[PDB]
Amino acid sequence: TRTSVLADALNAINNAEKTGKRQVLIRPSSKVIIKFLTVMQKHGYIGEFEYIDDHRSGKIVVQLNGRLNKCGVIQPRFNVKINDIERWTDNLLPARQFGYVILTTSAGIMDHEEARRKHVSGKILGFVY
Amino acid sequence: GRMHSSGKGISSSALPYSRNAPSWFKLSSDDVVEQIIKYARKGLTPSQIGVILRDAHGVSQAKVVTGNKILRILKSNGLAPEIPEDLYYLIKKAVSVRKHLEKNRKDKDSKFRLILIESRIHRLARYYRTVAVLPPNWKYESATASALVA
Amino acid sequence: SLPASFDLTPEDAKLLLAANVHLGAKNVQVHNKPYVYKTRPDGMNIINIGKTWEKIVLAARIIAAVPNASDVAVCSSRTFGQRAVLKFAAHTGATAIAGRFTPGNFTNYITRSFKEPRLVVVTDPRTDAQAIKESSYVNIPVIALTDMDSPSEYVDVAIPCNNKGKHSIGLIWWLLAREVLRLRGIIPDRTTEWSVMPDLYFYRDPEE
Amino acid sequence: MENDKGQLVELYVPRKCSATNRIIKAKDHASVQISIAKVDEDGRAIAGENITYALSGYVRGRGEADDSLNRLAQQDGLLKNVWSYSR
Amino acid sequence: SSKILSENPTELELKVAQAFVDLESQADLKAELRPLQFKSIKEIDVNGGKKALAVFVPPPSLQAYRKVQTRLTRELEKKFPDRHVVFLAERRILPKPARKARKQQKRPRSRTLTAVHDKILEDLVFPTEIIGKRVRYLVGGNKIQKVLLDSKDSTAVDYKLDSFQQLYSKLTGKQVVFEIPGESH
Amino acid sequence: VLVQDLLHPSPATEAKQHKLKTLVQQPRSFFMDVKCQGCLNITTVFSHAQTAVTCDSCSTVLCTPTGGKAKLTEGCSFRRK
RNA sequence: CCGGUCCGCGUACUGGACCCAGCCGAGCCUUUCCUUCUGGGUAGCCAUUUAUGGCGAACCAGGACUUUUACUUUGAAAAAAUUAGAGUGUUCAAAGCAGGCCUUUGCUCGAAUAUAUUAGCAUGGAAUAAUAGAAUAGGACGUUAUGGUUCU
Ligand SMILES: [Mg+2]
Ligand SMILES: [Mg+2]
Ligand SMILES: [Mg+2]
Ligand SMILES: [Mg+2]
Ligand SMILES: [Mg+2]
Ligand SMILES: [Mg+2]
Ligand SMILES: [Mg+2]
Ligand SMILES: [Mg+2]
Ligand SMILES: [Zn+2]
Repeated sequence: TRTSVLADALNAINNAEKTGKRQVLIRPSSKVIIKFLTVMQKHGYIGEFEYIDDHRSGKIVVQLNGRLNKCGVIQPRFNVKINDIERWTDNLLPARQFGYVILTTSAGIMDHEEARRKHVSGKILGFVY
Repeated sequence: GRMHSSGKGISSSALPYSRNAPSWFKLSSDDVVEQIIKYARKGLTPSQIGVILRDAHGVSQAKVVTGNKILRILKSNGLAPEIPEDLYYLIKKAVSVRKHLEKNRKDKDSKFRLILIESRIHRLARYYRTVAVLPPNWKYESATASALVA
Repeated sequence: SLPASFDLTPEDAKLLLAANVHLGAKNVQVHNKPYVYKTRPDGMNIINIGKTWEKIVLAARIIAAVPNASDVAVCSSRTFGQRAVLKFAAHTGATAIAGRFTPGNFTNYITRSFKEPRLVVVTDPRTDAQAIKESSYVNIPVIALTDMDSPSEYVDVAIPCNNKGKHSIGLIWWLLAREVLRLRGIIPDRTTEWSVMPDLYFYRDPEE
Repeated sequence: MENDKGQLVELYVPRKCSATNRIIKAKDHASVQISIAKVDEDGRAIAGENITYALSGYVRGRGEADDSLNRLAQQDGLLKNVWSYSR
Repeated sequence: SSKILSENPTELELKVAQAFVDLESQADLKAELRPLQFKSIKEIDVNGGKKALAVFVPPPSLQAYRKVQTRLTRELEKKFPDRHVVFLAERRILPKPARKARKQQKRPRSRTLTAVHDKILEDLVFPTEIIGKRVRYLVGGNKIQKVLLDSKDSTAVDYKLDSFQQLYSKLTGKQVVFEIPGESH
Repeated sequence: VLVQDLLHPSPATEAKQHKLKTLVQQPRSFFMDVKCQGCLNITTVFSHAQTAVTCDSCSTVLCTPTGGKAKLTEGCSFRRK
């Protein structure tokens, strides 16, 4: 069955971005997907996206601008200590100067740079660069 | 999809976006309830009452008019069947296959199908016990199944 | 945008339909779907010649941007288009490639007719596949006259027209030649009748 | 890319595809650079004055270059009602 | 003043109730204005010189108002010129419980903030029905709702909608845009 | 097609899609007011009816269920509600 | 923003930012409050009889209750030796925890600090993932609502 809606959403985004499409349709939606997309939009990796209410899980249409190399989930959402964040960014990110590891912390969903700023840690959720 | 097959069919109903009654609907939330109880006493299951309502009375959804689902209304008026309808039809089909099997002992296909139906009964009956629809000691017995549905 | 003088005039629209330019192939690929107006009940697809006209105007503007007129190469492997491309080269100063295209003309620099065009214009992507294929090796943009069944691979500017018509091929080439000269200023304005007749650029059988 | 003192230590800031924003590599020989002449109000092509677009070899290989130019030229006014956003 | 279900009604509430004891004069709509009551009349100023008038009604009393609301608004708009009249029900919003909060009764969904804002968004356009809602997430960070209305009974609201957007913004703080995709146009 | 308005599909192409494959799934069925030829009595009948609906006055079958839409009997005229 | 000085990009130091924006917080209001309980204690209410009528939140200190977790922050704890690591001319070094001062009837920096990690303890937060609740109501509030039956 459908075990991770975030993985389905990011896979659809990756396939549309790799094929040069400037828009992609995502089904189903969720809060985690929307907040993950907001982080990507905040750093400029995607453009405006639109939520469609169908009295169900929902749908999302994302506009792609060609700056996205790869976004992906980490399944399962491993527990990450603050001292372990450095090891994760080395394995997943192309360099030490750009790219973000997305975490779900009790302070909210945020990138690894923001997580160090507010000194919080949670479970790893995905990445984008 | 299709727990007990290789099928991947997607045919199903598609509820309209609107959750309100159509403007042309004139029956009250009561008249539907007495209609449901009238049909329930004729022996119809909740599926059949809903089929008759849209087919002959224009009741697109009982929920958008009355506010409650069909089984919820019967349970509120003491008209809920003891066995849930879908579990009843699985047991009735299993009864029919078992009755056919004792007269056709070489029908190995019916033996295979009987295992599927009965496996489907146990998964559903186990679920109904966790949600306290069936008693915790409720168990499906092949020997005494004919009593429950016949 | 564009002056209204560049709009499709009724005279040219009469020419396009009388030359059966609007008849597109029975089967249309997904990339040419926007150019189909409606399918005719026999099976033929009707080409939206309004879109055809604008691509012609767009295509002529790209040709005019090439400094050396000889650097534009016009190609035709079909026999129906060989006369059209030869006269286009004479009028515009372009380099015509009629008939067989020698493989290696763009990549093999020791061949006899080794050319380095800044732009390649093709009558049909299917029968001129070799000319189109080598252009994708040396960074040559391609303008192609495409039918509804013509492939769109490595084609930047597609002129939607009937590739399998004796008069369709000649008319489109004549229209490009007239517009290129109008932009160059050879034709004084967009209303002056051109001396050349679309009968010239038409293939003639050995009978005559 | 520049150092701490601000000097551009980068050689060869590369071009990007007009359709997909991909970087056009130095040996991508299927990539082209379309140059389209500007036309004055007299209907004449203006000499040495062009609208320019670049397409990566990937877009051209899929056959989407034609549909991308239809969209790109219509947004810049080079075309009217030939490309439709809604399909 | 018996029409008002609130202690110390304002002068505007009395004037509105004064209209309420005048529309039953014609017997076509009289058999139903005796039981009708309201709790408050919130009024805000919208652009263009108009003023939005919000009538707050007990939620159980909402379905009684819905039977005569189409007529009743038209004469109330006549009695009070340059006034846009809407009828809203005073739904209650229960805060989301904290993790350490002492256990209370399970909060019904009708009392949630999402449901109530969706509910007032439904009472705003009463004569028409919503056929679809979309939410844009702009690059700036702000979010804008879009509500699509049915063309049936559109003439009752087609000249307003702008009053609704500012009124919805006043009550919730979020931005919404109303569009009727299927007009004749 | 690399660029396309997914939020505003053409309503013509939107109608050719399967009923579950639209932006918002929507039934293509409807309800009808059926006039039998014998008498005049409004009877609301589902388009894809599974029941042999009979009008109240005379016990005459109005429609016969099929694989898809129900088939109205001769002399019966329908109007979509 | 005097970069004088400190000790020549220097530029550390730091009088002076006037803070652009940005970043880490904290409260208040939007239908959004530990139900409390006992004082302090009573100050302003409802001051018509007050800190002689009825503002316990007007902040503490002494009581009463509490859906269960998982997770993550911080803290105490996890012996010394070993490891990493600050200092120190064992003639260098491996080491060691020594040592240094004008030459001393004596003066005098030290012998740091990190890491431990599953389990247990205390703690901030409440995203994520579970869990319980109001359905034959045997449901919630009445702060001072009216009785009755028991029990301390
Ligand atoms: Mg940005
Ligand atoms: Mg590795
Ligand atoms: Mg980084
Ligand atoms: Mg990047
Ligand atoms: Mg499936
Ligand atoms: Mg299975
Ligand atoms: Mg189903
Ligand atoms: Mg009267
Ligand atoms: Zn009849």
